Amino acid sequence: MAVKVAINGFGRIGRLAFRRIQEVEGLEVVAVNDLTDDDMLAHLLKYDTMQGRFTGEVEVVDGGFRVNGKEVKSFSEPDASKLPWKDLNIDVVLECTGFYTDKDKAQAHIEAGAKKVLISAPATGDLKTIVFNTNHQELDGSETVVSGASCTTNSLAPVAKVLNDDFGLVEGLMTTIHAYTGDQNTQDAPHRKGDKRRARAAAENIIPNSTGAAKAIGKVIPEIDGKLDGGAQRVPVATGSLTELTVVLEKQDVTVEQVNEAMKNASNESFGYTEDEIVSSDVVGMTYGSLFDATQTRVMSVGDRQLVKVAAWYDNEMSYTAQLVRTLAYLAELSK
Amino acid sequence: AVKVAINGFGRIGRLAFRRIQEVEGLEVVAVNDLTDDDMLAHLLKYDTMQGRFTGEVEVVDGGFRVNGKEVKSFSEPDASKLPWKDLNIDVVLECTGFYTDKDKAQAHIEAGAKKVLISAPATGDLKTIVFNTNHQELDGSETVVSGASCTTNSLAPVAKVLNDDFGLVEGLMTTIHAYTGDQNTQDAPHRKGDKRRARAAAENIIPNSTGAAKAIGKVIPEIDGKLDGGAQRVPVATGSLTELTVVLEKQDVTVEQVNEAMKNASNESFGYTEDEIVSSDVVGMTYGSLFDATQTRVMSVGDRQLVKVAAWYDNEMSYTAQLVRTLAYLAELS
Ligand SMILES: NC(=O)c1ccc[n+]([C@@H]2O[C@H](COP(=O)([O-])OP(=O)(O)OC[C@H]3O[C@@H](n4cnc5c(N)ncnc54)[C@H](O)[C@@H]3O)[C@@H](O)[C@H]2O)c1
Ligand SMILES: NC(=O)c1ccc[n+]([C@@H]2O[C@H](COP(=O)([O-])OP(=O)(O)OC[C@H]3O[C@@H](n4cnc5c(N)ncnc54)[C@H](O)[C@@H]3O)[C@@H](O)[C@H]2O)c1
Repeated sequence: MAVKVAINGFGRIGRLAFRRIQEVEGLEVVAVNDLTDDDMLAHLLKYDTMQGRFTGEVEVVDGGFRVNGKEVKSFSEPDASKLPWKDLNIDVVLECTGFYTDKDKAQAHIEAGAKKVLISAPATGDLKTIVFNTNHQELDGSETVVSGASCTTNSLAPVAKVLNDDFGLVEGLMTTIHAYTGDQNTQDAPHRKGDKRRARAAAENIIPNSTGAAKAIGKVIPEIDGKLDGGAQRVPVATGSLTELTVVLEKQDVTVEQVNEAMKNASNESFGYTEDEIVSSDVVGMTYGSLFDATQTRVMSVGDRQLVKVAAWYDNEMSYTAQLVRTLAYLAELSK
Repeated sequence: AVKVAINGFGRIGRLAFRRIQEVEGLEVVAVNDLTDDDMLAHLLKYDTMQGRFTGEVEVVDGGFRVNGKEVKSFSEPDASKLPWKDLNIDVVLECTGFYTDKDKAQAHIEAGAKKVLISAPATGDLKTIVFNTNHQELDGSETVVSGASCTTNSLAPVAKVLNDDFGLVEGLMTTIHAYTGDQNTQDAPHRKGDKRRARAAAENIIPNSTGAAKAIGKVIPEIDGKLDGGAQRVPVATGSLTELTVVLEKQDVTVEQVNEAMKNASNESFGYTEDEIVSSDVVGMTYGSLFDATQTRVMSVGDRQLVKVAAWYDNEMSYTAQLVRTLAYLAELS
């Protein structure tokens, strides 16, 4: 009956993927895997610094833990191949560890016994990369492994599409003012990936860092492949981010009114429209994958030449999770 | 020595006092704010971001004493009622934020002082000065002057190199900027009705308007109307970054062309770095702007290109160094 989901890596996205699936019919989290015991998991689910107390009742039992009456088998196998997926009849695995961001790598879940895997990040290898309500239609059924893209890709894609579909994108650069993440250091320290900037203190700094989101957009919107590039500035807020896209268009004499009105026509559950003057903390916990802020739309014109600047908010945590669970639930209902 | 009185002993005003303590022929003789001397001495001694001031300070009669030199303290909202003639003030450093206009600032002149330098952008017919970019514009005849903003001082040199070497066509700007005293600590009604600055400064990415890029023709007249853009207020107490996305005239442009052209125009005001630095690495730097060469990025789709560069700046000290730099030159023309 219900689709059996296992969340591998019960961290920020795993825990939020969990909170989201409670209120989704025919989608059930039966298993959860991490590198810690049930006691820490139950607690980190109950309490969230940025997102707030879990609405239901998390209670810890033998093996796993019970949420609102139902039990969830918890594990701590670092080797995904060794997890009891076939025994549990797992239909889909939410790969949220950040260590299986490759088609061949994530195959360990399929080797373990899962039918499908969805990775909560951009992934190397031959697979579809799915931003929901932008290209979830390219999913047909045959898929064993799928990438849920990055948070920034989910914020960028729907604005990137409206821009090219309606105006004809010549080229563009993107910079995202981003909240800090787990991969960053609390203090000045040697970094695991050798990055000298993620090495720096996340909460006391403006930190530049590279992101694929812009350069990798061709995987999601093939028609604009290799028209966007750019990176990120990482700033001291614990969640919530903003994408800024500066573009050159084919249509001349483009006005500010046009750009905003075109975004409002393209608004769904995934791509929001706001004319209110909000800040990063106002989007904390929002379920829009991308929220177009109409007040930040700017157009430079020196004669018959234009530059078009736009901005979209995204709670890199919840915003992305909402999209991932959407992408997940769709992929699952595509199996019969 | 040139007699200087500081109006607005704030973040710019107090750091300006530290900056002048090492400029010979320039002596701070008076200071005016809205608080008592017991407080004025304490905030000089102690800085949160910048650090314990190196001289020694004492509270005295009618002022306070720094390294033996005595500074006169005053507290007059109406800058009109200040004894600038009594003290023979040559230049008033205006750092309150309330006299950011030519007709407004002509109060220090009425008071008795000869000149005024505004620590901010100012309305009215007056020269806006970024040091080492157009301070030569000042011939000495000026009665009131503007030292521009922090972002204008970060932008100006980067922009001049871009136009002069490759030809500026048009461009846009984002400045990831440190939060400032005009912002609120908690979500509260704003003095000027700004719904975004009305918000808790230290816990938000707050987008805000800025005239740094828009009014750049005031400093670089050849490129007027070509730049525009905004700011992003983020929870760092000091340190900021200007992001410029420009279209250029020259074709087939390489990143390595841009960096080399920027290393060539480097000086006391305009630094050049290839180290992968962050916000805090510029706290207290005396460069008005520091060009980060790691951040130069160039987009090319066929024959059409988009060039992006980023410049670091301590909005407090980078600006102050530039402001005091401008003060000395404006002073030696007397
Ligand atoms: N945090 C965000 O805003 C954001 C947004 C979108 C996508 N992502 C992506 O999601 C993934 C996870 O992100 P996060 O922020 O949740 O990080 P996180 O550190 O909170 O999550 C890592 C979790 O996985 C666990 N883990 C690590 N190795 C494991 C192993 N091999 N086996 C089982 N568990 C393991 C860790 O203990 C931790 O609980 C990354 O790929 C990241 O890029 C993050
Ligand atoms: N802080 C920055 O990074 C920055 C950078 C460049 C320029 N500026 C400009 O400098 C000016 C001051 O900035 P700040 O950050 O130092 O602000 P601040 O609040 O620290 O300084 C204001 C100071 O002026 C005093 N003051 C206010 N009204 C007064 C009155 N009329 N008479 C005498 N004193 C008065 C206040 O008590 C306070 O000490 C502003 O124009 C600002 O835009 C600020």
